[PDB]
Amino acid sequence: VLRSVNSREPSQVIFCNRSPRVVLPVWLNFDGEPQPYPTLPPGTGRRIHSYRGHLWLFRDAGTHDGLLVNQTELFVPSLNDGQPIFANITLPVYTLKERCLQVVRSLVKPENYRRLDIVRSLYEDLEDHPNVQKDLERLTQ
Amino acid sequence: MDVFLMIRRHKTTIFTDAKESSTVFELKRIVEGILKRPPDEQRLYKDDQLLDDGKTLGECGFTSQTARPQAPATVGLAFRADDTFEALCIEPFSSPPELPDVMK
Amino acid sequence: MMYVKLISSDGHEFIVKREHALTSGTIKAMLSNEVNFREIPSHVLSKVCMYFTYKVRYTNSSTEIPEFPIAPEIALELLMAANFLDC
Ligand SMILES: Cc1ncsc1-c1ccc(CNC(=O)[C@@H]2C[C@@H](O)CN2C(=O)CC(C)(C)C)cc1
Repeated sequence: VLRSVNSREPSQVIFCNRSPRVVLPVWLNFDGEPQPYPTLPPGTGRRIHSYRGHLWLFRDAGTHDGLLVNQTELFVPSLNDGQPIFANITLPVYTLKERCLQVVRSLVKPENYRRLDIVRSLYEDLEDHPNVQKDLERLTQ
Repeated sequence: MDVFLMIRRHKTTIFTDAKESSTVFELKRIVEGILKRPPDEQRLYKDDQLLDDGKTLGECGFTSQTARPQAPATVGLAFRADDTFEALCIEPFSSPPELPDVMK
Repeated sequence: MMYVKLISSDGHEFIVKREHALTSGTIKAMLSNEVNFREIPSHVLSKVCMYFTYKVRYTNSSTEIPEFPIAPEIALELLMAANFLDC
């Protein structure tokens, strides 16, 4: 259901990483499978060739934390007067809990989430780390 | 430009914002509305340094670089008992526990 | 009522704008002008208050959003507080 359209109509895009994360661009292919693309370091940009109706999303390359592109989750290249479409990649305002979960995951190996002195539901929250699949099985819902 | 502050006295901390162009006296008015002590019974400080009423917050060192929402600048606050001002005095926040082994 | 008082487990009194506090469903419920938190120490509650400020400032904003910083040493307790306060 969530898939790029095979328009074959070129569209030039600037992926602009205005976040402090290393960014993984993900293209949703014609069958809806996520295809990872080369990463963008913090504060960097890349001019890239995409197509009208193609679907992109953007992740933290290391953690798969969700990022925003032009204030929303999905980016679709559109018709270019000669000039490229700007894709502004930014941090969302994470909830405090999600942000805490991010920090705890970065300090604790997954084997040891269970050794933390916290309620079971918080172990489950740690273990249920960000994942493009769940987000696709949600955006497509 | 908005600057984001913690006004702190003893065990009280007020989170508030103000304009960089606003004055120290204007900040005392903010404090008066909250804590019901007039400006003439207040001293405001940056670190150990007493601030002058007429100075802008920017001139006292509170800027967008130093007084951010997620990391606000601290303004010290002392009250006058009756005749004399109390010594500036901010109770520190509690100490975090040692990092669990699994985080270390 | 522009401000509310949030009191930590160690007696620190945090005075924040009522609308900033009301962003916590839990706090809204505890108000519905002071709330005591027997389990939340001041080194955690101060950060919670900073988060309010950060959220209100950067929500629905075209500007570049900075990372909300959390020191490793408070991350666990802050997580428990965030779970409790629902945010
Ligand atoms: C250099 C770079 N850095 C981050 S992403 C990136 C990049 C971006 C685009 C490309 C070449 N373009 C493509 O692969 C486009 C993007 C997407 O629309 C799909 N695609 C295709 O050419 C269709 C395809 C993969 C031949 C079926 C190569 C590298």
